[PDB]
Amino acid sequence: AYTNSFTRGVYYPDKVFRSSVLHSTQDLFLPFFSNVTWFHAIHANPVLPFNDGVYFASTEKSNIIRGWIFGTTLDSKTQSLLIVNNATNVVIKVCEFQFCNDPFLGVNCTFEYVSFKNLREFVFKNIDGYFKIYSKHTPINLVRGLPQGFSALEPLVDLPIGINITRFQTLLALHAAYYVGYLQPRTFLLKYNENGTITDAVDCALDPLSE
Amino acid sequence: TKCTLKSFTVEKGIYQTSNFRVQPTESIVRFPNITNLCPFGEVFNATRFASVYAWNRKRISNCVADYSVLYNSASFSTFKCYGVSPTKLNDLCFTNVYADSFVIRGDEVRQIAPGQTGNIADYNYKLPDDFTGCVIAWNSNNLDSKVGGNYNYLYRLFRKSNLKPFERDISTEIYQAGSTPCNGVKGFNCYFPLQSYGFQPTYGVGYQPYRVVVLSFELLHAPATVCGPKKSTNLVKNKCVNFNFNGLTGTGVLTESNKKFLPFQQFGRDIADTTDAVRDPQTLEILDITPCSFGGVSVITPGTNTSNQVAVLYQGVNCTEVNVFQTRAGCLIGAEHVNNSYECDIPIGAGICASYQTSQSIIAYTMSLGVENSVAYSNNSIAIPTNFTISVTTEILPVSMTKTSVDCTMYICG
Amino acid sequence: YTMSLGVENSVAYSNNSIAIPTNFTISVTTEILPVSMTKTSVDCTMYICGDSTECSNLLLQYGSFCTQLNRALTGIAVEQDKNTQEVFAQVKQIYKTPPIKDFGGFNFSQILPDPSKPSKRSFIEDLLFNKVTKFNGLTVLPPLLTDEMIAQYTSALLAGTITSGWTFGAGAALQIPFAMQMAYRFNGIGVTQNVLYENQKLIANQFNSAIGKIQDSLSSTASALGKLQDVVNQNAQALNTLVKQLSSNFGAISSVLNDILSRLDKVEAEVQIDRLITGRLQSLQTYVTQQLIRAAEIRASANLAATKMSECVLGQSKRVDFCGKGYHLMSFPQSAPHGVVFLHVTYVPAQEKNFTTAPAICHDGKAHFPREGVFVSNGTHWFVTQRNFYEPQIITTDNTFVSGNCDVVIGIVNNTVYDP
Amino acid sequence: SALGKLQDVVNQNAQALNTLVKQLSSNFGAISSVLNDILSRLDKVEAEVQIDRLITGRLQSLQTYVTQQLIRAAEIRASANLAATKMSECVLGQSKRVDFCGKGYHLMSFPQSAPHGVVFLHVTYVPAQEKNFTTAPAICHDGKAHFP
Amino acid sequence: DSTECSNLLLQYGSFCTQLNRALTGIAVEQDKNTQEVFAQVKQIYKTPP
Ligand SMILES: *[C@@H]1O[C@H](CO)[C@@H](O)[C@H](O)[C@H]1NC(C)=O
Ligand SMILES: *[C@@H]1O[C@H](CO)[C@@H](O)[C@H](O)[C@H]1NC(C)=O
Ligand SMILES: *[C@@H]1O[C@H](CO)[C@@H](O)[C@H](O)[C@H]1NC(C)=O
Ligand SMILES: *[C@@H]1O[C@H](CO)[C@@H](O)[C@H](O)[C@H]1NC(C)=O
Ligand SMILES: *[C@@H]1O[C@H](CO)[C@@H](O)[C@H](O)[C@H]1NC(C)=O
Ligand SMILES: *[C@@H]1O[C@H](CO)[C@@H](O)[C@H](O)[C@H]1NC(C)=O
Ligand SMILES: *[C@@H]1O[C@H](CO)[C@@H](O)[C@H](O)[C@H]1NC(C)=O
Ligand SMILES: *[C@@H]1O[C@H](CO)[C@@H](O)[C@H](O)[C@H]1NC(C)=O
Ligand SMILES: *[C@@H]1O[C@H](CO)[C@@H](O)[C@H](O)[C@H]1NC(C)=O
Repeated sequence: AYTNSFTRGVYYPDKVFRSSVLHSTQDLFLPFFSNVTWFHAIHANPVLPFNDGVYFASTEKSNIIRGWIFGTTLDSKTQSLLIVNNATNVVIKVCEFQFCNDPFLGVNCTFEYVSFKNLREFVFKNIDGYFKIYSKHTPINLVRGLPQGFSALEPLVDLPIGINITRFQTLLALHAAYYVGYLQPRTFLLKYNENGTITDAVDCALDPLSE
Repeated sequence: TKCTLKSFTVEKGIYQTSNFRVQPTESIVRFPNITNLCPFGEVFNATRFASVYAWNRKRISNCVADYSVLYNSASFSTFKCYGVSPTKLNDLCFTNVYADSFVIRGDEVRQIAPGQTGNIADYNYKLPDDFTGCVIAWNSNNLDSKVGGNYNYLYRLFRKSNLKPFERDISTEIYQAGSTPCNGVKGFNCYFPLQSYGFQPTYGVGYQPYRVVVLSFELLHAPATVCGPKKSTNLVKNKCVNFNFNGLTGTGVLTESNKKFLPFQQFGRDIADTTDAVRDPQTLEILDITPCSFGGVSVITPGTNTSNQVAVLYQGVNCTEVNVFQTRAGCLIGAEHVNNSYECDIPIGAGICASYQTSQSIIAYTMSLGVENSVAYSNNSIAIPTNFTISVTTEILPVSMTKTSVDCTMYICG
Repeated sequence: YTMSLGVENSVAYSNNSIAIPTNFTISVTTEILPVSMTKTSVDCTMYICGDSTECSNLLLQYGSFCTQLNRALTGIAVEQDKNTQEVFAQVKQIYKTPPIKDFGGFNFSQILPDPSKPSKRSFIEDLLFNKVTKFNGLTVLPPLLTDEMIAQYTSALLAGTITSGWTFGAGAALQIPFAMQMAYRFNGIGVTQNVLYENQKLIANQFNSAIGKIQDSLSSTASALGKLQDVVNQNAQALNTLVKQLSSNFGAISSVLNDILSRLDKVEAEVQIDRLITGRLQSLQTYVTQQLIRAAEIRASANLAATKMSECVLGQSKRVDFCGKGYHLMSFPQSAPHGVVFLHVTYVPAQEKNFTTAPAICHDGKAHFPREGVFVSNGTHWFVTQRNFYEPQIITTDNTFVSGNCDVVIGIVNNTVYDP
Repeated sequence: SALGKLQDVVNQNAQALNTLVKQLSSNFGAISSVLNDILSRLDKVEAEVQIDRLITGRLQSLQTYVTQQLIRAAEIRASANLAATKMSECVLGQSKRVDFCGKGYHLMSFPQSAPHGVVFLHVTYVPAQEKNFTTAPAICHDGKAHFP
Repeated sequence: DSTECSNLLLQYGSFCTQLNRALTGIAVEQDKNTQEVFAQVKQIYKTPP
């Protein structure tokens, strides 16, 4: 099943303060007003492609999604990035430590790290084998679809793991829904206000008026 | 002024000589509050590295090192750098360094350079075209070469596709190019994916083994974690200084500010794409890197045929920030302010003009637009002239400038 | 769609028909001209090298480029004041208004200075100021004449025009009653001066309404300032482009000059920095060349504005369409940011009527021609009128002159000429 | 110093050529400013690197001169068309155009030649001794209005 | 139409947009010149038969 990206999937392209400027950059972004997938957060959590990078979101009552796996095979035949939450930290491993092959839990050490109503949004991209994570959380204003209006995702993590990725999957803690779309190389115009803050954007390739 | 104009005579005028800048009183060094020694010396003493298709990496962070001894050291048979000079490394800091290492024949050490191609660069260890880093290597024939051959070092001879920059790929899957089915064994057009160097002590100095280390530097928007062997100063504020934040360097006032850097932001920029502010990595405060508080200097003078006396306008500078007068154009020094107004002699700006007047001094005044007159108008009165004067007015116009010609071959070459 | 060139009109020509206007409208067509663009200066050593001594000693190897670019912008900057003098400072005395406004019903209070303002612009000058909207060795310099001075020259030129006609543009200003001044403006366009005095209330009410429309036009129509706002936008866009070129690599490894100096060493640093110097210098030559060309455009506009000041304001111009459309009566200058605005008052004829006409009238064998004016008939009565407003006189030996016998003229008509 | 508008044409072009000659003293990043040094110190393959820096600099310097002469010649042409208009209207005529043919009411003009230009002696009538009179727009006689 | 050249040309920055702008400003001005010379008449008059 499908829905639409609207203005979502914007994030700060670097840790630099710019202010009172309509700055521009070319980077991976989620294309504006583009078609994206939607799923229930149950059982409906299959293997997916990753492509160059992912926009992920989920609408959840008490956070039911508690991890993700990224890699070529996702199956502990080779090191594959496992991202997890333990209710006090984010926990990250690349190990052949196999989670349930039916992808939920009812409640090799070559790299490791530790730090509907809730909408969580995440953006993921891999550059030089390093994995970069951006995110934002909000209360919902729509019960099933994605929010139409603007918000910029914040930087969370950048880990120099050195790993190839082509696929991913999401993992559930049980006794909600999620959305997936892919980034493309795009030129964007970014509305930095006085407060160091991107307040709006234009996807320059969206339409002839955007050009 | 005489030097700006390249002459000993200066006519009555205002001349744009120079530019006032508040000078850097002292240098200021702001590395992170870190100690420890980086493990490069551990890598330089390792018992072996991996076969090059499986090349090792060590991440370097939270530490300092002296690089200057390394390119002087008799321990190394080759040292190179790209995007950095080895001479400059002791002055720098990095967000990370990665030391990448392997053993290969000396004839293949040439592939450890930016944007290369061939079986190492394509199928074992790719460096990008714009690689910022250094390379260290030593002939290891004394450690790594043996009678009949040391076969324990190998390289990928073949792959289906070329590696991305820093892609690591350890699986030795058979190189089936032809119809000959792989089935986990060698065949014609289905070759073994590796080869062994088999290093023998009879090998020539290029075909001999070399141990290699690649120093992959990065300095990012994210702050430094690695540095050269230089200590921080304490901070200085609201005075001009020659600053150094992790190698981000220049001349300027470290101005106290409330510039609203979001919690993740580390540096800020002017629209020229040059730094206007930084977070101090020890104080964790948003220092605006104000420049030398600059302002153009303009020199007001009567002709040197009249006097050596002179006045100075610091354009856009306030007189508290450089007799003295605050014009709207900038601070004016050496000119006597006057409440009378006169015809404009030397123009300054914003309605001010200056002149040489009484014992003489340069005066400065708001210019007079003309003699004030009220016309004696009323609804039934007319003035009619009873007489005339025949004026003769001289009007002067240019018509034709000098007909030059320049022969471009005789000018450029001759 | 294919654009239309205008409404199509078959003019009713025939060999003995003339149309004469029976009425007029005093139009007040506004015109706007640029006079002086933003003065700038560039300290090229600071722009190119930003106090790097290493870069500054490289820039010495190029010689006179930095001084001749600073010279070219200095030549443009001085000329901006020369334009601003030549347009406004055409009168050597500062004329001031009488206290009491006995101008025969014309209401200049909306275009004369207003004492209520903190800076004493007129009302219409203040609308023109509301309708119009650097850090790297680049600088902006203030003009020599401030807006508080230009607003006095656009008072002196205006109070001269109102109290004294042409005369302040030729000798000492001579007082003349404003209704009589308009009588000599009208007599300058072939309308006989009694057409003013017999209609003075109508002319005052048309003029006061035509001034009132300009306040409503400028209040609603911010696009009316197009020429002046574009001269601001062109200079702002040129400086933003010259600043943003500091970010360009020009084939160096980085555009932050301190990267090359803090990462390479002096042998390689010169090879990289000479790319930035060549690229930033080619960027600054490109800006200064466009400012020299743009200064010639604003100078051509300032010479035109200075000529319209001398002809339309300080006098009355016989030059068709030069001082606004219609027949020119009079013009009032008003100041605006980087420019000048003229309110050209023009007599436009209206309410035509058709008449039968003849080039000559045959009396007792003599051919009579009109002394000034045209012969016309309603169909049976014959009359003579001035050409530009229907005013039928009886035909006489005074308002006509004889030449030759009735045979020679084509289309002459037989009618009796009266002799007083 | 009345002849500033003519003398400045001579001074601007003299300052432009003297600046264009001084540019041959620049190194432009070559090992010497003087091209016979480069040919007498270096072999062909090295000399053709050093000379290419000089050619790049000297050619950029000569394009900078010719571009500013094109601009300056357009400025002089706008003055030559103005002078040709004053010759036609002021000398060969009488001008009705206020403050074009000199200040005052224009009568007549005489052209006089000068180096690089022309000087007009405009002859103008200026009214010069006022009296203040009572006035009226019309005179009433036998109930009829008379106008002058 | 070499992309290999175009990616070097981008390093020279905004020279290319201001060249396309300068020729655009001249090109629009040629329409305005042809407008101001000929379109001085407000209605299309035509002669008698
Ligand atoms: C000049 O600078 C001082 C601060 O040093 C400030 O108080 C004053 O207002 C300034 N005056 C002007 C005209 O800028
Ligand atoms: C100038 O005028 C001000 C009053 O406006 C006065 O305070 C000042 O003393 C005067 N200075 C001179 C030299 O007259
Ligand atoms: C006009 O002025 C001259 C002096 O310029 C004087 O000699 C002459 O008498 C005056 N004429 C009259 C009519 O007053
Ligand atoms: C002339 O036009 C005005 C327009 O307001 C009108 O009031 C006036 O009556 C007209 N004159 C005649 C004679 O119709
Ligand atoms: C002139 O026009 C203004 C328009 O606001 C009006 O207030 C003023 O009373 C008028 N003055 C005269 C003398 O008619
Ligand atoms: C004048 O006469 C012609 C022909 O009858 C007619 O077309 C035109 O409208 C008339 N003009 C006026 C002002 O009545
Ligand atoms: C005007 O035209 C008519 C035909 O329409 C002709 O008979 C007449 O003679 C002409 N009159 C003149 C003065 O040419
Ligand atoms: C005009 O009058 C004369 C004298 O009466 C006569 O000969 C002539 O025929 C008349 N012309 C016309 C057009 O009737
Ligand atoms: C006569 O008019 C002049 C200005 O033209 C003026 O200076 C003078 O005061 C007037 N005389 C009287 C008595 O008003």
